[PDB]
Amino acid sequence: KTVVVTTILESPYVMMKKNHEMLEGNERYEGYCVDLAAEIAKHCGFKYKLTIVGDGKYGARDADTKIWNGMVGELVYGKADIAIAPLTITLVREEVIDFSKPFMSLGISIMIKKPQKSKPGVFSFLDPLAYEIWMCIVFAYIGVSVVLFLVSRFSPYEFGIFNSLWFSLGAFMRQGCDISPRSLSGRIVGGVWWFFTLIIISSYTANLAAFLTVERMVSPIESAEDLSKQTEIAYGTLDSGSTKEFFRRSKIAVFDKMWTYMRSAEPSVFVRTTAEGVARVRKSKGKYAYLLESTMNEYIEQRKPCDTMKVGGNLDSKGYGIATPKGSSLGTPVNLAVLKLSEQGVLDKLKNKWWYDKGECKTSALSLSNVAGVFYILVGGLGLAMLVALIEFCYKSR
Amino acid sequence: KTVVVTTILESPYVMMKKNHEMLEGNERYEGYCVDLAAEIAKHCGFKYKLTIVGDGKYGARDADTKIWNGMVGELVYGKADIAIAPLTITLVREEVIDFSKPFMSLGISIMIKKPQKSKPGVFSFLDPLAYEIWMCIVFAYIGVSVVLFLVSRFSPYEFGIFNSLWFSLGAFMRQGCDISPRSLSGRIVGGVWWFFTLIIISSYTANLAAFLTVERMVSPIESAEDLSKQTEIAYGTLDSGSTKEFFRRSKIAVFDKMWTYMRSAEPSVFVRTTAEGVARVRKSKGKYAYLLESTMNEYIEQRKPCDTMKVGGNLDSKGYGIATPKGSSLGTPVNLAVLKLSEQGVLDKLKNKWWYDKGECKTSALSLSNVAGVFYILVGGLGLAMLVALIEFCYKSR
Amino acid sequence: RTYIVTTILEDPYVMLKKNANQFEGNDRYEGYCVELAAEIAKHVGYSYRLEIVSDGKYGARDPDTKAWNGMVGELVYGRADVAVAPLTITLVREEVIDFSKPFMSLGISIMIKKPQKSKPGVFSFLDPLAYEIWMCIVFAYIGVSVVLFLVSRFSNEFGIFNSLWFSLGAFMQQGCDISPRSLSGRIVGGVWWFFTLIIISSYTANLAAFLTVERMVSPIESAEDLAKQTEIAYGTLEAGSTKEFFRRSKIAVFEKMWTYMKSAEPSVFVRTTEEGMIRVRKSKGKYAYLLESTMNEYIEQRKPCDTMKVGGNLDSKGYGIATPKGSALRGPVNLAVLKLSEQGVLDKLKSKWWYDKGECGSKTSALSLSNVAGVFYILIGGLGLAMLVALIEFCYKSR
Amino acid sequence: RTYIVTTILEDPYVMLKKNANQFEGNDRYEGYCVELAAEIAKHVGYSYRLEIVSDGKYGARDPDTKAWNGMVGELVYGRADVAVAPLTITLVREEVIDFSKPFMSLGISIMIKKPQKSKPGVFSFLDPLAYEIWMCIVFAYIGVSVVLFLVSRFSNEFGIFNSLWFSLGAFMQQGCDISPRSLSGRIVGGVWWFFTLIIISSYTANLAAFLTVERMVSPIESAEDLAKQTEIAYGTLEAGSTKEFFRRSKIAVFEKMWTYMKSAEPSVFVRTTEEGMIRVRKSKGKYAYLLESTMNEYIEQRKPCDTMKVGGNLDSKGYGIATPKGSALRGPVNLAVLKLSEQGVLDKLKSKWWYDKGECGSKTSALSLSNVAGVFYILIGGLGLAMLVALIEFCYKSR
Amino acid sequence: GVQVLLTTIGAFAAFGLMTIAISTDYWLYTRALICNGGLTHSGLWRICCLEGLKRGVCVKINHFPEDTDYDHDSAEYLLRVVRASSIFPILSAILLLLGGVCVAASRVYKSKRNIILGAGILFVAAGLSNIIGVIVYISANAGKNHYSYGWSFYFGGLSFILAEVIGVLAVNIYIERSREAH
Amino acid sequence: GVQVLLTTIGAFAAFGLMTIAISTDYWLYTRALICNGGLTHSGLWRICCLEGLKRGVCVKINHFPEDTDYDHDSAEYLLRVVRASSIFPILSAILLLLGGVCVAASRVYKSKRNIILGAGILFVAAGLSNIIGVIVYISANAGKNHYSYGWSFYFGGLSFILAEVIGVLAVNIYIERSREAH
Ligand SMILES: O=C1Cc2cc(-c3c(-c4ccc(F)cc4)nn4c(N5CCC(O)CC5)nccc34)ccc2N1
Ligand SMILES: O=C1Cc2cc(-c3c(-c4ccc(F)cc4)nn4c(N5CCC(O)CC5)nccc34)ccc2N1
Ligand SMILES: N[C@@H](CCC(=O)O)C(=O)O
Ligand SMILES: N[C@@H](CCC(=O)O)C(=O)O
Repeated sequence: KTVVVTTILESPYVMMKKNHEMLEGNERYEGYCVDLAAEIAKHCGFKYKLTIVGDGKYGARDADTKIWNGMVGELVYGKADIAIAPLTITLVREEVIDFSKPFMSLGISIMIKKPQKSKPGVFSFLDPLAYEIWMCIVFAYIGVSVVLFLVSRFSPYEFGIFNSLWFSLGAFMRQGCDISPRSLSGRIVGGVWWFFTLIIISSYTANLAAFLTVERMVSPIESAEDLSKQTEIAYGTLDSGSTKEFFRRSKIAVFDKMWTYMRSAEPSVFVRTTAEGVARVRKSKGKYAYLLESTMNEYIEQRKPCDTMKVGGNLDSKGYGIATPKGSSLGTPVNLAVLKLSEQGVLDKLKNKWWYDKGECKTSALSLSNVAGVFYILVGGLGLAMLVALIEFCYKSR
Repeated sequence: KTVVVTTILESPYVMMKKNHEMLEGNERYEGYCVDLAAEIAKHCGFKYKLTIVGDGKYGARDADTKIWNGMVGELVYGKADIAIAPLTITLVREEVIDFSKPFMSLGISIMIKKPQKSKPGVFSFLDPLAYEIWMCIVFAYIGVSVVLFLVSRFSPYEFGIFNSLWFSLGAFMRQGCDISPRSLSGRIVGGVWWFFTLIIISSYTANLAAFLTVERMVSPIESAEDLSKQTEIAYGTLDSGSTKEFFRRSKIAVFDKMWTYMRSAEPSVFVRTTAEGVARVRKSKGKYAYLLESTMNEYIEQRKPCDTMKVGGNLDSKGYGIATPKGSSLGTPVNLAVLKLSEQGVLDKLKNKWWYDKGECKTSALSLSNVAGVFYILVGGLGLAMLVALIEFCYKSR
Repeated sequence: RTYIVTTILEDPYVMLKKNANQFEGNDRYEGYCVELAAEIAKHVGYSYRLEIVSDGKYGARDPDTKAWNGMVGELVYGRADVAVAPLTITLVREEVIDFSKPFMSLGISIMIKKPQKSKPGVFSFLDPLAYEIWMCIVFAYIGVSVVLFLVSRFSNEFGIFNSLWFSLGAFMQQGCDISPRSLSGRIVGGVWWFFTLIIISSYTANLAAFLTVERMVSPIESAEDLAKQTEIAYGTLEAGSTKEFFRRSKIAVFEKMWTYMKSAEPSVFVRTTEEGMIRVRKSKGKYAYLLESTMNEYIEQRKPCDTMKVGGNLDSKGYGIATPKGSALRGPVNLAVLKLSEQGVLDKLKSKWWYDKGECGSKTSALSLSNVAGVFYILIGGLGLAMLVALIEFCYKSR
Repeated sequence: RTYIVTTILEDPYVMLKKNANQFEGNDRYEGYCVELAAEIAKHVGYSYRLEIVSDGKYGARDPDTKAWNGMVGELVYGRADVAVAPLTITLVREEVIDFSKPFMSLGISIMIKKPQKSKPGVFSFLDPLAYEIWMCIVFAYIGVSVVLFLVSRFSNEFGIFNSLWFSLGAFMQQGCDISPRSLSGRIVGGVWWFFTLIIISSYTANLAAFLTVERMVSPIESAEDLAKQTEIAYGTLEAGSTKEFFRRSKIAVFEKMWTYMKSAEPSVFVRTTEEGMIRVRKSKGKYAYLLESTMNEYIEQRKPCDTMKVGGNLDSKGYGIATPKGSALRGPVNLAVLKLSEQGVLDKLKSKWWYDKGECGSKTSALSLSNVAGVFYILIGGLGLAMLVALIEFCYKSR
Repeated sequence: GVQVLLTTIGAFAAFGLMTIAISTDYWLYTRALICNGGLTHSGLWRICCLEGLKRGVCVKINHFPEDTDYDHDSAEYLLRVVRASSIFPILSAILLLLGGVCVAASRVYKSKRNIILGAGILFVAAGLSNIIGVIVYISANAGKNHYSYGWSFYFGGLSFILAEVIGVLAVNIYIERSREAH
Repeated sequence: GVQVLLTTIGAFAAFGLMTIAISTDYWLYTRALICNGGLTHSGLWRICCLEGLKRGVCVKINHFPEDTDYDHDSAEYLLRVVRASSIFPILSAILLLLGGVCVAASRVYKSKRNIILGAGILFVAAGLSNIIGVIVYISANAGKNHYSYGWSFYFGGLSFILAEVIGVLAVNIYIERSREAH
């Protein structure tokens, strides 16, 4: 009468209750898949006993023995009858067992250690303007000085090249120099330069607070290609899973390169459990990456300690699918149950409850580290000035 | 078997459905009171027929005939048995009928026409600083000029009083004058004045966008006392209601003055219906005010056209209370039903559905009207300067 | 033996080739589903004859007659042996036909006509002030310069030209080579200084407000956003899975949406997706079509690409390949589909038919040279004018 | 015949007078309910003897024994004939005792310990920059002035004193009476100008950010805010109507709150309101007491008034005067209560006992002289120093 | 000599421009709900519709009420009074007339050199009044749909520019005369 | 004469102050999780705890790793190298020493007047290096709990101030000598 239900403790899908030592029956298990199996048995009416797999593996086949492990081996070999689990659909497993319509969608993704926030760097004061603007500003400064020079030499009413550059520079920094033009042609240039400076400096000053205090989080890898290029950084997957099989059976160049690396990368990058990879990433100073389904990353990044992050997008798109052995009478009703739950919106509510409901993760005065680059520039200019003065002194003395 | 239910069409408590010509039975009425009566009859189990009062009045007594009108007269004289209505509790009505525990709280309040938004006024540029700051600024300008004057006369290394004022003024506006101090004592004053100007002008410029574009809505009346003081503005109440009785039976000076005004204010400020007062306020160019319960104002201000507003606070606090005739067997259970609904939270849900769910109610370039006052000041200064020049010309010519 | 293939004419899944009249047969059609069926047949090893659903409706059931219309109607009643079209998967259809594993995902999505972008011009630095203010500033500058010249001269270096220079430098806060010594000139200077201070402070503050603001506000931005409002009417496609989804919903928001849609005058329901697309495109912001995310994205990508998707997908579901109940083709088809998903084929097809066309390519970010190029143009104009005036003065001095 | 009056010692409804030991009887007590009962007796025409509830618990039922404790216990079992205390009205109590019409309103409210105000000092205008920046600015000013003097002098008006003046005026953007003519001096000047520009722009921008920001963020700001977090524990008063309200709730949020409270280690439930008040006051922001709005407001008003109310009242209810079921006193009491409410009496009493004490009196708004007084003090200091130095120079010149 | 004649013709041209703009009614080109809103070419006194039911019929304006008739003596009523009276543009025209008259009278009495000085002062004051008038005109119209300005607007502006130029020239003439006096 | 002696004593005082501050270890007064955080008086080289389990025992610092040991050659590693080496304060001390030496040697060879000029240049460069050193010291410590600065900090600051003053005086001496030369 009771149905043999297979599962694994892959949180938040299946996880034991606190102080479960005093818990007995199916009540000792809480999670998303336990709930799901509850409603499936309700709609179909059967009874179920929640059972874990001793091997603790999702499932795979051994290319030499042609034997099935984990849930797939259990269902094919008769040890059970159904798997309301986070089992992943794939071609190979369908050849031997009958899946349902997926109850949640996913994709492969990459897990890395969260880098320390990049404190804003020296020369941060150039950020609010694009480098092209700075280049055009320099060109305009040169051009204005040259035009003033030519105008005041050819048609005067003194403005050499040096003093013209000085005047333009002073005008740009809102400091008035001792000399001012006396000719209409020079005064027009002065006026337009003044207007230009007003506009540019106002624009620069407007958006300057943001670019000084913002810390940007940047990862060394921004996609899978960036990962394949970097050989020092190590990446691995669960030993027996749709991920390893997908990499092994792939035909794209990138994934084939990854597979060669993994098959040759000693020590074995492969782990035996998801939490093992979680700890390895959390305990490798950012020297390790883990490939896994996106749902687990979403759960983890939404849960403390929040010391890791998801990078990039999903390499492939798939879905978790309930499974049943070939020829079972349960297979037909489970599909309809899944569709009914999807239409009712139950699955979305469960997702929100077990993922979003578990979420666990300002004007500051400027720090001297924020504006130290301008001090460095200042002191460098002073040293340059003293050096130039010494050089002029020597030249004059000769 | 069926219960005689009395109500009135005071939205949103009771209001007919759209296209009710094809509606029959109790279904033609929708609102808050209809729902409430539904759950009350459910908990009590009885049956009800929703009936309106021909007189269309909540209830009151005639001081000469000692006769009861509206709902109170109906229930006392046997024409009905219950009133699931927006009826207001009061001493007088309790003497003759039995109320329940209030199912919603309220208070008297004042309704006025929404004034046109006050466009920001001339001299709006002084707003970001308190007038005390401006006075201290003027005093400091005077003091700095005087100190510079004394220092440069007594201990010089020319800075008269006039030129000293000119220098200080130029420093305040970020314009450098031709002359600069040459003595240490004068230069200290210059430095502190410069720092003062930097700080003050930066503070003023920081928060200047807000005070130029903000339109402030201000009412001629800000409370009941301000209403009593103003006799030109007319205020009235519903003719037969707890509001008129409360004003009539009051003993406070303010309310007694109001009662004298209403009893003498010709034409009769009193209306016959709430919508009548709504229209009168909406059709009097802000020359009329209406006194009514706060729930109706909250409903109206939350509903289009949104051409009116609530002003001040609630003069008195009361609650709407179901009523039943003396000695009725329904009176005991209706109290329990009300308490059960309050505990369950149904009443809050109904309130939100019928009040909040019905709610029906940016960087802009500066307009010349925003900064016209400074233009006026400029032109006035120019005229003053020309006048002063003419005066000096005449004095010199003599 | 050829296998009938019922489909539907909805871009980009199936489309008519340019110069379709000249072409005939399967070679006339082209779209995602076409390549999908080609690959499926290649992996299975059969041949197929395309065919369209005459009604043009995806499929549904008449509650009175209890019959099936559309592609599902053709498949149930033996007309067509396969349905490679974007058939959304639901409980009702799965009872009578054998769906395959989904080959694409989607959700209920809201479309709106693209609002005015309000793109910023080169002279975007004048926006913080009205052009009226700028021109009245110029006129006040002239007036004050003239008044200064006047008060200073008639019984000094404060001629008209130097007065204009002084007032300009004062406005720009670049100092003055000369300053008034008289009382009247000093009054004029102080007043001009006050005016300059106020005006420049206003410009800077308003500019900071401008650059720290973007027009990201959405008209609805939520499903209940559609429900609350009434000026804009939202409806679906008749005979489309979303209509049933709303009809059988058990939520407050969906119940209200279904009530509004079923009691909408005029009929919000449209005959075809293009009908609703045009309705929103020509509704002056009065229609809010509800459809599938795939079509919404494709349309928001195709020129004029004057439509936008708003909010998050209400629910999640996917298309699927269908066969008649009891058909022998159900088995391998699933397998084939999976092959494709694991081979990247479907991803490549999606990218090709949704992104390669690329009609239009549409926190604090640095300023782009476009925002501030007008001042550069002004500078160049001033430099040229200065050279011209230098030439004129040279000629005058020579003569 | 005197009428027993059971009450409870909770300020400000009932309190013990200063020097209570010397006093005795009703004259020893003082509080809102005292005046309320006095007025009720005056309007009814009887005399009353005060008395306290020994247990000190408001009232509740033991689910096993099915007995009543507290003031309700005293009233049901004939101990006391009246209960003028703040008895919250509920369905369970109204079955056995005759409540009167409410004389005050309230709701479930959340208390928190008042966070640090971070009051702004007179020298609040230096806040946008670290003191480190200011002092390093001073040191850089000295260094650049010295370098300028040096480069200019050793083979000019650029002495050390004039160099300091020039660099100061450059930093303040007030111009210079003199400017460098040499290459080295001009390099120094340009670099100092760059530094000044960057630093002043940063100061102004950060100051604008400061003045357009206030610390209004609340730790929870909602009922579900308490549920989500776990560092702060929320509990109620045992034998208090709020405990039953949570116990019998049918909402998700209230169900979760009740689950947490009933399974809270250590016991969140407190023996008395002062217990929870002290728990929050000495929890270092670890306790979130749930109580009635009246007590929360009174406490947030009384010194130290270091506690704040957060969020809106979860539900609405009111106190009420109670009598035994079948008592003859029920009739007139209601009437009396209504009289008071219509006579403004209860409003006056509420205002007196909640506002007159006034221990502590705690969109864009103009700046107050307090924000910027430090610069005025600096100005006065500089003026005095200038006068002193003038005197010193006068003496030196004389000698 | 030539300079005085240029002064006089400029003064009369400015007076004509300003009088035209005052009398003319093509200042503003906006849509209003005053004609069966619809395109309308307004003015300083009367608002005249076009491309509508009237297609040429037009009337004066109720500047003080504006259909509101509220908030009396509140610093906005004064603006309304000034706008309706249009006292400032009229003052500008009067000052231009008097200045031209003084310039012409200068030819009669060359000894009294202060006449042209008074004329220049009048021209400058006319410019100030003109700019105030346009400021109040623009500020009142705020009481947002598309709008645009007509050629009477620019006629008033040209009047202002000419007034400034003429003031400069008259002051220069006074300087020259006093210098010749020595 | 007096001025040269004041120069020399100021130079030696500045050198002593700077050397003390470098060798001393009472720069910063902060809490850290390095002693069984707890109050700690740190320094340029070694961090020494107080009022703790050690109550006087203390050790050097791992400036380059900081227990992170990541992001090499990224413009932050250079700051760490500079902070650890403390090359700039040491350079300031060296320059002060050499300047004092040149000043003293001036008394030996009064003919060569450029010696004091070199000394003043060295003092100014010492000031520049000192301010750079304090800047990098403060910038590195960022890598927020309470903190405070000790008397070695102000000793370095006083060294800088004296260096500036001495540079001024030496330059003045050079001016006087060259003027006397004529
Ligand atoms: O009696 C009057 C009327 C008047 C109008 C003006 C004027 C002018 C103007 C006038 C004459 C010219 F030859 C050139 C320009 N342009 N202008 C503007 N703007 C320019 C174009 C507009 O579309 C947008 C902003 N805003 C406000 C006023 C204004 C100046 C003085 C006077 N005195
Ligand atoms: O080798 C060194 C070390 C050093 C330190 C400094 C200094 C001084 C200082 C030094 C000596 C004095 F006589 C007076 C002041 N104060 N100061 C500050 N602040 C003042 C008080 C602090 O609590 C908050 C902000 N921030 C950063 C640096 C700094 C200047 C030069 C040098 N050169
Ligand atoms: N449930 C997945 C897990 C694989 C993985 O985590 O990579 C599977 O059966 O393959
Ligand atoms: N229901 C209220 C209405 C009175 C009013 O609106 O003023 C009553 O019975 O008095």
